[PDB]
Amino acid sequence: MNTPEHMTAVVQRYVAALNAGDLDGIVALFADDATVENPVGSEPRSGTAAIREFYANSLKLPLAVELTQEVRAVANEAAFAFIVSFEYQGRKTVVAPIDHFRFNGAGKVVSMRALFGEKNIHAGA
Amino acid sequence: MNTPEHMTAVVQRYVAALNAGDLDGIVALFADDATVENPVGSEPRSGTAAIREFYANSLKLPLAVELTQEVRAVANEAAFAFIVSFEYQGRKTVVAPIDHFRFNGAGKVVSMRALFGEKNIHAGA
Ligand SMILES: C[C@]12CCc3c(ccc4cc(O)ccc34)[C@@H]1CCC2=O
Ligand SMILES: C[C@]12CCc3c(ccc4cc(O)ccc34)[C@@H]1CCC2=O
Repeated sequence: MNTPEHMTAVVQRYVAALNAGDLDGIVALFADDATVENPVGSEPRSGTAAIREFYANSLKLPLAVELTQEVRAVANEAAFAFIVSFEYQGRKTVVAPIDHFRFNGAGKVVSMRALFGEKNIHAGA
Repeated sequence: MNTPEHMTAVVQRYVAALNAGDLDGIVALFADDATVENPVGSEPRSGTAAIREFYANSLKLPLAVELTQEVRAVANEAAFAFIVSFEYQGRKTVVAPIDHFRFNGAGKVVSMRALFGEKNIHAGA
């Protein structure tokens, strides 16, 4: 069972774990055979081990992530808009993706797809 | 192939046709075999006929559609956040979905899914 509020709670927990750099808190939100496709059009990482290495490498740089709009949640699915900022040696970068989570009966995320492209990667001078 | 610029333009075309009541301008965006699942979870309308029939009814009440954020486009896929305002019995309603379009090689829309739930429906006048 996945009510709109549980799915929203998971998204917030997710954003908070990213900010915290809590690698195990992120992975604990995924099902054992869950898939991650980040960004869309890339070979999908399947399972806990692959999911974990993916985030371990992403967390190499401290992230600052923010939800920019209400979470859309319906029928075991949720989609949200957010921003991920991080500096890279004087270079501040802001990525603006839209993620899509698919949940399972247990309330764990079974699929994650992060949709962003060159046009969503911003970052200054 | 599908460039970000194209996919983004299709979305902007879509929102315009929708604002104008331009049914055929919308049906033209899809492929002969395209599918629509609006909302996510409901039975998906397949093919131009079913898609036409679906949009013909949705348009019964003149819509005021607006893009609330930048389009996310990458690898034959695009997702965008927006609002659909209208009235029905003196009451104003604002639906805030996040759409997901998948394009074919020809640049046409083969799949569309609308993700919004009770939480994204506001009487916000
Ligand atoms: C990988 C990344 C850091 C994390 C991250 C990115 C893009 C989309 C994401 C979506 C997520 O749900 C979680 C993390 C990211 C950035 C792409 C460029 C970069 O440095
Ligand atoms: C169906 C609808 C009119 C059209 C519409 C809605 C919601 C999401 C949409 C997403 C689209 O991409 C195109 C049209 C709609 C409204 C839900 C309530 C309503 O009257």
